[PDB]
Amino acid sequence: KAFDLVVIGAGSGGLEAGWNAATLYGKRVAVVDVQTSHGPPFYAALGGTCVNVGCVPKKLMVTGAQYMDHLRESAGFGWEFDGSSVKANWKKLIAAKNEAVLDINKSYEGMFNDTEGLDFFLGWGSLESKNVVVVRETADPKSAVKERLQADHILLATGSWPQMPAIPGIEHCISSNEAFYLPEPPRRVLTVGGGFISVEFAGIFNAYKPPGGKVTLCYRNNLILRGFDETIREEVTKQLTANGIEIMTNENPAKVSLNTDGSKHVTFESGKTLDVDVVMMAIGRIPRTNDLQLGNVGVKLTPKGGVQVDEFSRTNVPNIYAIGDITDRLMLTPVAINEGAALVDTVFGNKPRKTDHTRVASAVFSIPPIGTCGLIEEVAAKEFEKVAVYMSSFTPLMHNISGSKYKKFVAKIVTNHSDGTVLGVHLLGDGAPEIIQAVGVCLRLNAKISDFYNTIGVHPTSAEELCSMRTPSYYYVKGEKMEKLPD
Amino acid sequence: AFDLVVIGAGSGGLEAGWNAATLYGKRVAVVDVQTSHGPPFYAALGGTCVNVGCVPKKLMVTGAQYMDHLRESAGFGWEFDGSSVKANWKKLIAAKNEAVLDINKSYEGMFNDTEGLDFFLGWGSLESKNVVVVRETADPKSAVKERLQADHILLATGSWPQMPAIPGIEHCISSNEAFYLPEPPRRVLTVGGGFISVEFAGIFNAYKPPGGKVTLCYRNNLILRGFDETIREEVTKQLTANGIEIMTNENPAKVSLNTDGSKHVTFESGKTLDVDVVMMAIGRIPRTNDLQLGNVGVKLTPKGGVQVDEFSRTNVPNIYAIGDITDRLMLTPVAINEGAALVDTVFGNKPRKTDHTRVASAVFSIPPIGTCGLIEEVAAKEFEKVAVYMSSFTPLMHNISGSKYKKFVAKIVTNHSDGTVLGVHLLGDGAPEIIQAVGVCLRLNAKISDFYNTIGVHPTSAEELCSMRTPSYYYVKGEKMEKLP
Ligand SMILES: Cc1cc2nc3c(=O)[nH]c(=O)nc-3n(C[C@H](O)[C@H](O)[C@H](O)COP(=O)(O)OP(=O)(O)OC[C@H]3O[C@@H](n4cnc5c(N)ncnc54)[C@H](O)[C@@H]3O)c2cc1C
Ligand SMILES: Cc1cc2nc3c(=O)[nH]c(=O)nc-3n(C[C@H](O)[C@H](O)[C@H](O)COP(=O)(O)OP(=O)(O)OC[C@H]3O[C@@H](n4cnc5c(N)ncnc54)[C@H](O)[C@@H]3O)c2cc1C
Ligand SMILES: c1cc2c(ccn2C[C@@H]2CCCN2)cc1-c1ncc(C2(N3CCCC3)CCCCC2)s1
Ligand SMILES: c1cc2c(ccn2C[C@@H]2CCCN2)cc1-c1ncc(C2(N3CCCC3)CCCCC2)s1
Ligand SMILES: c1cc2c(ccn2C[C@@H]2CCCN2)cc1-c1ncc(C2(N3CCCC3)CCCCC2)s1
Ligand SMILES: c1cc2c(ccn2C[C@@H]2CCCN2)cc1-c1ncc(C2(N3CCCC3)CCCCC2)s1
Repeated sequence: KAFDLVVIGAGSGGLEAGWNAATLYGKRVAVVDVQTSHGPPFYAALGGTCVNVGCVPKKLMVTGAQYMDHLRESAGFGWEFDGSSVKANWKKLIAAKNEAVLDINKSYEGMFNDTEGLDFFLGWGSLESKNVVVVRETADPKSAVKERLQADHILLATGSWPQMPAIPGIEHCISSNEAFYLPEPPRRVLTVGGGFISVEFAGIFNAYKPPGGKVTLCYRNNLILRGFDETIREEVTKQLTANGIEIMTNENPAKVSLNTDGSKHVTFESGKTLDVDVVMMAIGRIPRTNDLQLGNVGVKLTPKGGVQVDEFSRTNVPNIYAIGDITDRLMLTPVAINEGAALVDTVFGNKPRKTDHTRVASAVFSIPPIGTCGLIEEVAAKEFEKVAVYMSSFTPLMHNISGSKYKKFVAKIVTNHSDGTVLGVHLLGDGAPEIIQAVGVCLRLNAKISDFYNTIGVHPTSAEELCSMRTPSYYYVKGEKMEKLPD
Repeated sequence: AFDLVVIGAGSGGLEAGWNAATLYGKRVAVVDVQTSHGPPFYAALGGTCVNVGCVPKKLMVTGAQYMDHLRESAGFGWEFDGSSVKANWKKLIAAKNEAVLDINKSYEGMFNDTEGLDFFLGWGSLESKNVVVVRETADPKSAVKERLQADHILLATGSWPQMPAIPGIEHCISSNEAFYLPEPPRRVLTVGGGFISVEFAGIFNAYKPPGGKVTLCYRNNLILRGFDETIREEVTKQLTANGIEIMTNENPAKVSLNTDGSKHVTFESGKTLDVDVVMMAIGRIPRTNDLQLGNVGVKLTPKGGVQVDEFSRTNVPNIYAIGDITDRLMLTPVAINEGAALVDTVFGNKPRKTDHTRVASAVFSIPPIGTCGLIEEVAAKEFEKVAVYMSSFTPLMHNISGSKYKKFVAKIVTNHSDGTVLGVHLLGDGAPEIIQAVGVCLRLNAKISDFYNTIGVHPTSAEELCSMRTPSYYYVKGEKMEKLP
């Protein structure tokens, strides 16, 4: 049992690395994971966090939640039906999501069965020595050895895990992992955190809650979605509120106790209280380092806690590499994929390649959604003497007719005003995740604002607003926001 | 005494007029036959796109998409009384009419509030090289209202539905009248394979009353000529899957009235069909007849467009033509771009010409199309080595929604000598929005490697464009083969 590559973690990065090494370069590859399909007790599984308890099921569930808006919005276009007959069956949503994820699990299991030199091992991987991965029955080092895999190269690709704050009654709370399997939709739920997971699940629960229900999102600071464009952070807050979600800023739970009926009594640091049926912690995700026994071989962590790597994903230990969320950088599936492919090209393909972590496009599947690529203006204004911001914002016509007039589309382009180079593009509104993909290609080509406004529009779309902005709306000069340039 | 007289207050004409008055302080007259949408002349102030084109058709396709949303919601756990469901066409048209009227009124205000920018109601024609006559009707013998003296004349009158010369053609409508049908037809035949026929087949399919049937006929073998061929076949299948009957290699030979007022269609093959509405959508032709072009000698192309050069100049010195009347790319953003460039050149001292290559466009079919640049059989004739990248897949949601037939198709066509992307063709939800920034990419001469070294946004349909690294097949000297020699 002597492999060219042993991958610990059969997820977005690990599977891309293993498949490429086996099929592009003829190498003998072992991949370790703890389950062959989604769900409790370990949640993630073959396919990784995105497939099993991440991007794939959450996108299905947001899609389900959007029908609340569609069914109401249809009336402005003449659709008539018994509005009081409308009900949402949560069990059906979960059951259908489970079937779709399981189809992917089954597909990947067929990939392993049929692909030469690509072998799957069920169990918990850890480092025994610099060239041996041990696979045990459980995450505990005292559990029994199942096999010892001799490895010329070892790839750490175990992902991240939900961070749970140490408050009394944390044990009465859940994370996103369990939210994917709730037996009933909560009539009242508190999602804790201001990041994409809290926001995305707020909108899911808001659509499936039974009558008399309320979704509350809380966030420790003043404005949700830190790191996103500030106009969009503010507009999403308004459009969430408009759809019935209570957003509770500058608040943070201090404890949770059980009510007589099994509901949860939340007390915030402020002294406020709230009764909910479910408390979902989504305050962050931390690199999954705890079970690998990295200290056995000396693999170093960063001051933040991710596995430390260079730009070629090398740890401090020769022939041990790390990619994806365990490196605690950009926690995105396509970045883990790109890193895995680059690693295998370099190590086995005599084709050195490194992942570019700038100008990466990403999305938030709030309702409506966010699509973004590159720098927000605050960040550009620190790196560039003259920054211009082009901004267009409006409720689309379709949504004046639908009756969802709160659904303002936002398009913003951030440039280095010295040569017009586009530094960032930020979008809020229907179709934004789809619009922004090719924008990432544009930024990788160093597009300037004039390449956008001299491209002929596609009409009628939201995307054509990106090609309709010729004149800055305002500027940052040496960090100072101002409407007109000096002089 | 006008710097510029514009005949046609549409997409191209209003952009030229506004820019000439507000950017360069010029004195501008703009003529159109109606101040607000609808019968009898359909187009009006704002043009075809505002009144009976892109804007109302997009609203109506959006309405039609609810038929799919209501049905697909069930797979995600939504229930409601299906027998209570009605698609109320009258409400749809009423909401659309008010949206269009709002824009009509906005442009009316533009004219009332902008100095140097003046509107004249009536029919414009060329009396002489420097005079536009405005009459009460399209009849050249109708009464004169105004005679506008013009340093420069802009022909921007658009295009008009083509109608075949068959007995009974008068009982057939065009897209113009479809926007104003008082009731949704139970049985409709749309005639033609182009985008308007396809888009309206989807609209009628959603709003038809019980017992209804939409039939689309096309005189040749495969609809949507000029679009990527993989997409033509697959959109045919997905229309069929949603209950539309596609009747290829058929063409109406005559139409008569049944005793209930419905239409009896006889095809050249001798087949017959009874329908409530026959909608002819076989083409749009440049709208030249009423302009009395023979007065001043403006030359036409063999196919009826006003001949222009790259700067939109006719053969008569201070007479120009933009938009659909030039019979090139009949798209609103192209007409807008031609108008703005023309004004920059004539009045701005910055010669600008419209680039008509690599223009992104869409079809709001259900499912929709997004396209930019060359299809592969055209590229194969201009380039010695062509690579075609192709991916088809089912979006995640349609493993749940009950609409398994909704395959997404992504195709990239390149010059295989240097990897330059010559065309991108998309079929599936999101495609019109995806393709806009693809147009920017092609203007930057993106190569295929620029797409596949860009990191995906996940999960989206658009990331498929960044996930194709190896040609599926090639054309070498115009010959299709799976592998290069
Ligand atoms: C709710 C949620 C939504 C998300 N939505 C998006 C989205 O829309 N878009 C996006 O790009 N990203 C999204 N992400 C992030 C994305 O899921 C991750 O960035 C991606 O999965 C990281 O891939 P990875 O290869 O680093 O590890 P993972 O994909 O997490 O795979 C790691 C694997 O390691 C296994 N494992 C762990 N410990 C061991 C061990 N000791 N031995 C063996 N196997 C082990 C786990 O079972 C798991 O299968 C989301 C994440 C979450 C939680
Ligand atoms: C059903 C349909 C759907 C369409 N959908 C799209 C789409 O989604 N996207 C897209 O980009 N394009 C679309 N188009 C095409 C778009 O409408 C045209 O390309 C665009 O309007 C052309 O602009 P123009 O300046 O050439 O003329 P138009 O906008 O057609 O304006 C011409 C104007 O001239 C007026 N007029 C005509 N003759 C005279 C005269 N003698 N005197 C005075 N006034 C006169 C007419 O009333 C009209 O208002 C669609 C067209 C149709 C018919
Ligand atoms: C599935 C199933 C597969 C095989 C091979 C055999 N069977 C089973 C067969 C299929 C038909 C009948 N039974 C391969 C697969 C793959 N799915 C995805 C794969 C990619 N990535 C690599 C890792 C996960 C992600 C690489 C290729 C591009 C897309 C992403 S490889
Ligand atoms: C299936 C499915 C695949 C992909 C890529 C994406 N999805 C989609 C699935 C859906 C969920 C997860 N991803 C690839 C496949 C393949 N099937 C067979 C393949 C091989 N040969 C190649 C020629 C025919 C035989 C390759 C060599 C080893 C096995 C045989 S590659
Ligand atoms: C288990 C196993 C599950 C699935 C779905 C699939 N598989 C098995 C998969 C597929 C084959 C092998 N792997 C879901 C579950 C659960 N859903 C809810 C669970 C409970 N709690 C609430 C959620 C967290 C824990 C409530 C219900 C009673 C038990 C505890 S356990
Ligand atoms: C409307 C209405 C307008 C005015 C001016 C006054 N009033 C009436 C007033 C305004 C406040 C209350 N009522 C202007 C307009 C215009 N609408 C669109 C115009 C643009 N394009 C040029 C024309 C064709 C389309 C101009 C360039 C930007 C893009 C759109 S100009």
